[PDB]
Amino acid sequence: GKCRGLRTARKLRNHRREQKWHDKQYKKAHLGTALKANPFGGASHAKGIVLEKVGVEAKQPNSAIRKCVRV
Amino acid sequence: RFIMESGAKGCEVVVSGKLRGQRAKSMKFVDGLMIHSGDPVNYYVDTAVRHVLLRQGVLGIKVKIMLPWDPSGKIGPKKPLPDHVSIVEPKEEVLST
Amino acid sequence: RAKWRKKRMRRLKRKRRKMRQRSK
Amino acid sequence: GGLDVLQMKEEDVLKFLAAGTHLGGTNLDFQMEQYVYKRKSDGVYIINLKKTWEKLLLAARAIVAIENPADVCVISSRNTGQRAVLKFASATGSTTFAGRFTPGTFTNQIQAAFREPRLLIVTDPRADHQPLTEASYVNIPTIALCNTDSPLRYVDIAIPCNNKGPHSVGLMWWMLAREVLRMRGTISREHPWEVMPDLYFYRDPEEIEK
Amino acid sequence: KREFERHSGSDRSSVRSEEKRSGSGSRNWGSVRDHM
Amino acid sequence: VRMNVLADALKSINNAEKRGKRQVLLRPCSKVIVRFLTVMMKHGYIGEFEIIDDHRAGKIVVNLTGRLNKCGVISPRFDVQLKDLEKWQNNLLPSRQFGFIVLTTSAGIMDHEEARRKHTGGKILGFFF
Amino acid sequence: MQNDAGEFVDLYVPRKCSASNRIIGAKDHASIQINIAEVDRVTGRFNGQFKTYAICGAIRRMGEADDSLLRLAKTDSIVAK
Amino acid sequence: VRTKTVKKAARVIIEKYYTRLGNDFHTNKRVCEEIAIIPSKKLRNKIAGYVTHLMKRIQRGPVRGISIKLQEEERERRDNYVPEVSALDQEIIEVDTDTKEMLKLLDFGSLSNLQVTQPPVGMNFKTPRG
Amino acid sequence: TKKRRNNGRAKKGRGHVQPIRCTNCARCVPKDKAIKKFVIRNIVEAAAVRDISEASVFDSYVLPKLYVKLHYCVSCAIHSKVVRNRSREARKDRTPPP
Amino acid sequence: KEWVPVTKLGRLVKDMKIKSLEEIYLYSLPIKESEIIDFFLGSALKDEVLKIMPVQKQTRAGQRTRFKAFVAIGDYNGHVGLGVKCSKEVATAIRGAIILAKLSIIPVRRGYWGNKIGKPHTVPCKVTGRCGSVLVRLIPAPRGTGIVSAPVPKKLLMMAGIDDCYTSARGCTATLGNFAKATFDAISKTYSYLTPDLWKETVFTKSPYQEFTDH
RNA sequence: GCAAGUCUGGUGCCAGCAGCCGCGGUAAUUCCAGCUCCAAUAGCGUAUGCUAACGUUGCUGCAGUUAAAAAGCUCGUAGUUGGAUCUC
RNA sequence: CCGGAGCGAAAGCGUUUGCCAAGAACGUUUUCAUUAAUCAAGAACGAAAGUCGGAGGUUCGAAGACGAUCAGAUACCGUCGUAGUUCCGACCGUAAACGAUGCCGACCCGCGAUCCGGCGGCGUUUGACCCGCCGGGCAGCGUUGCGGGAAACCACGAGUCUCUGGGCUCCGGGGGGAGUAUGGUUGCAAAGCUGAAACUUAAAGGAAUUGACGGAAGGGCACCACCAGGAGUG
Ligand SMILES: [Zn+2]
Repeated sequence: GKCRGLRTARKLRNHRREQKWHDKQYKKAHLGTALKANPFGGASHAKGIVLEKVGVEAKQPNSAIRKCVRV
Repeated sequence: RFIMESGAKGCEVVVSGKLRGQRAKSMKFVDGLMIHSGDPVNYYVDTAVRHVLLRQGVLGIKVKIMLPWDPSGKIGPKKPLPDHVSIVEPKEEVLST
Repeated sequence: RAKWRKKRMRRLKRKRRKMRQRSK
Repeated sequence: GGLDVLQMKEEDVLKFLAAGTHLGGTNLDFQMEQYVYKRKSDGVYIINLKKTWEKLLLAARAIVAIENPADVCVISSRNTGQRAVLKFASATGSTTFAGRFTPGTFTNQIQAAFREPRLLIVTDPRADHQPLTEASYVNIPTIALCNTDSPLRYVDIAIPCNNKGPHSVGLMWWMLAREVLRMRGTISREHPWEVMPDLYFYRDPEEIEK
Repeated sequence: KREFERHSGSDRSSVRSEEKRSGSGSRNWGSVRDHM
Repeated sequence: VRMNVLADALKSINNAEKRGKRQVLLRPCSKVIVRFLTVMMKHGYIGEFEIIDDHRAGKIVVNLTGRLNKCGVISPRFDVQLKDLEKWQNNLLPSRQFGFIVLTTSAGIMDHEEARRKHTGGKILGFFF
Repeated sequence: MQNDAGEFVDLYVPRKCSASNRIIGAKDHASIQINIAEVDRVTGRFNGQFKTYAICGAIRRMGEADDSLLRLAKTDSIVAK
Repeated sequence: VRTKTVKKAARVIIEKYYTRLGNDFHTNKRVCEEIAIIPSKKLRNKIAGYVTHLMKRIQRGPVRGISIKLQEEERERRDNYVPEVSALDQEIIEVDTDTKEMLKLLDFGSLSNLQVTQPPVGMNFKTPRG
Repeated sequence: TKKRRNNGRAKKGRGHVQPIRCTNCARCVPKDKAIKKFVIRNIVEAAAVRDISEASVFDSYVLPKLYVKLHYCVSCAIHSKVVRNRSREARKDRTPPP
Repeated sequence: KEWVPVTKLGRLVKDMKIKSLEEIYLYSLPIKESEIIDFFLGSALKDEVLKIMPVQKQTRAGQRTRFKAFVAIGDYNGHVGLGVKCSKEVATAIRGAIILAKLSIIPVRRGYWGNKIGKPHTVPCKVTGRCGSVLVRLIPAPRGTGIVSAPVPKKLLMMAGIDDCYTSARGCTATLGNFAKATFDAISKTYSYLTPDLWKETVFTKSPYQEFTDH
């Protein structure tokens, strides 16, 4: 269980800080990965140049052609 | 409710599509001593099958009303059900001696 | 089966060390 | 009853010894350990007859507190107390279920055999567990002739006695019927009751014809 | 004939009955009909 | 081992109360327990109690009046100032109308209302309501 | 409960158990309010006076309903010690 | 094997009419046709067939389904039976040594109708385990 | 979900028991989990006790018995109809069938 | 159309022998007839269907769809009831649940936050209900805060007469069947929590069964 | 979900809608439009961070039999936590 | 013999006898007087399999050979059989290593058995047995559990947590990728410990209910089934 000692503020502060890295939402925003791999690099929008016009098909059970662009 | 208010035995009103795959809604409303087999099914319950055509198709109306037991009356049959044996009360004979 | 998937990974990373130790 | 006139006399304790009201089997409930005097050498627990008399009058006080005698329900499921509770109901004026207690008699209001008394009296808490459990769903108190190995799950006035045994149970129903009538204006308490305790004794069909 | 008759069948058809809006629409009933 | 004997005292009282008992025996006796049971008794939560004095820690047998809902301790025994006392009342007490928080101040072991009148803070022992 | 001006605002004051001081709830169907009649000192007959005792369902289901009434009778001098 | 409709109607006949029915199928069929209005003729014979079968049981003893006033009066008479002497009114009562100590603690331990019975040595009141 | 409180065996306060082998399949089954069946039957079945009695050279000779200790695994005991499945509440009865 | 009581409790309330409904709650008498409920509270008693949850039973030929009806009824001061009825048709399920919701109408004790002025506006203490996995804690609140709670339990708290509350639910509150029953359970403990103002010795009175025994 | 059309025409698992569940398989309340209606309003939608939602980081305040989970077990220092008792 | 019995920290432990050291419980009006509880990085022990060096090698038996079976059968079955299986020394430190439930302490239901120590009681048998009590231990039933929980179920608590706090260690954060890559470290090796990310996904899963199904068990019923047969049909 938890240590309720009056001098356990160091043990609690160190335990909570370590267990926060097992959180998927926390480890994603406090590491080099998931930001270096992010093509936008942490921006809202981005400009680009259209390369091709590819159409990806929708997954099941849908059936359509999604009009996409290779930018 | 009209049959229950005017009458004694229950009835059954089935107004929907019976056999279908999209209209397959039975919507059966059965209550009140409904007989389905045997010979007395003739003179104790009368069935009425009518049709109502609408914009989306045609619907059927199956109504099975059961008549109460009325002796020598046009309200119901003058014969009892075979599954009924009514016994009269014993004679109160206090004059024993 | 889960015990055979573990057996394949053991035999998979065992040959990975072979092709990695031979390049040094 | 803590007075002087409410003390059992010599003729009462002689009937308890003759019937076997003090014999309480071999097992003991932890709720009945205050009513037992001492265990014998053959495992039989002796029930204190003085404490039985105090719980008997305490039971008779609750019965007289019921204004309408019909509001008292006397249930006995075993054959040993069938005719005992019938004579008890006639001597006092209460209701009775001498046969088999139909489940839902106290709870299912639309049922034909529906009866809501004000005070339930059962013979054996274990054998009559269904009337006791059903009476818990309503506010029906309980007076039970509890043996040593008898649970007090829903017992409000436990009468320590030998509930099993024809002469034993028949005497308890006769003792309670007399004390309830003595507390009313029916018995003078000086002349012994005309009803004999043998009227409440269950007889096997083999001994009736003889 | 067929060796396994209890099968799917067509692409837009199935062995069991299925609706396009699960009862709702203008040609079938089966939608929310609780408080009527 | 047996640490915080005040917790084992109030846990025994809280349990025996829910079981419907009339008397509860506390194995270890302490002046902190007696000062705690006196505050509970001055407000009409427990009756009288005999401090059984053997030549050891001692035992206590407390009478129960059926008026107590739950009595417990605060294990870390934090230091409560006169400003932070209001925060502890909202979390521990079930209502602003009853319930008390027994504190330990320089003026002695007392409840939270008396600490407000004497204008002094300290450490928190527990609560009862 | 009062309204700080002498106005009792509780719509009904429930019965507390005579054995454990527990509030007998409105839906505690196992609860029992048994009356025990008082007898006369000289003749021991029923006069019209009785004593009321309320036992909640928990105490009654637990099995301590007869012991509580026994102790309550000894307190009110109903049964001998 | 009869059904519930004939089983039920056959028992009510005996409960209401008992001084008229007999042990012969043809005689019971006549009285059943006279008082009871049965639609079918075959069903009427089925009721009279089971009514006569219950007569052999009633003449042999009581039954749990039918309660006639000729067998209830016998039960009401034997229930009110009172012997000449009480079974509890004995001249000699044998009690053990432990129960004698209980009466001694009471305010009446000296009674002439008491025989102190000495229990036998050894405590073998339990059943062998296994 | 846990099907049995005793885990289908009889081991309380121990870590390992000696595994025995079954009779009709020779499978290593623990000693406490095995379904034992002590069969005590005469060497001569009832269909031949009369013929042996007529051919006996003695006057009063009681025929011997054949004490066989059988250990069945759970797989073979159920297949041989030695034990069967029971209701969820009828599984708790440990008394052997009379 | 006329009410014919079947229990002795209904005969007393029909012959004007029992004055207030509190006498029924005072002696823990079971209310088995729904006509006794609207006899005292029938003037101002407003129900509301919380949710019609269709349940299905897999059979040999298909699914037998049945419809529940969680009906919350109350007089908006001191009385609230909750009833669940699962029938085949939605119309008969709603009518059946209103009958059960009336039979389950319980008293609601209300207290004060700090000072005591006027009438009780919130719960007297912190009561907590429990049903399945969702538990709801009813905490007292100041005079003009209103019911600070989810839309589902707010209907029960408004129909009970509670004006102010600070609720904090935990568990699968998406299950309305257990969320409503847990909120109704938290209100059941308002008149079962012993407080210092209820420490006076209980003075007993003749029960309606005893006061009108011969009648 | 979430206040607001079993409306009309067009398309026919196409084009498109959809945060999520889904919708479109020739009679679509979900697509493309007309009409109508709803919400906020000189504002409003979207994208990415951040906070409350989240008692899904739990000191207050979470969990670890079977859903993710107590080291195979024991010893052992730092660390944490430690019976009663002195003027009432 | 052998048990829902004992012992051990676990793993584990069953022929007789002897030797060596150790241990729990009980008994005590003996002694010390807080010396304690739980414990990072450390350390001992640690089934089976496996590795190294010797001894040994009866049975069994990975691999392998062969004979069947089958559409195929390198499987299930059968006949032979290597490493192993046993012992000694030294490594590996892994299991469904499980009560899938850490350790210490307090309060908390009842009943009957069981093992050990102690105490008391009435006889029987030459200590054994019978009836109670106390402490400790492996468990069980009734709890329809005063309570807990999503149930199943739990009184070796999984009870005394919204009425939330006795002390402390380890440890979980949707499912996959993945116990993978890389780095460190240990090992003769096999591998152990430590251990991600890109990317992918709207479910995965727990308990219970109803139905369907079973080459699961029990109990029953018809020539649209069969046995015994009559007519055939193909
Ligand atoms: Zn086998």
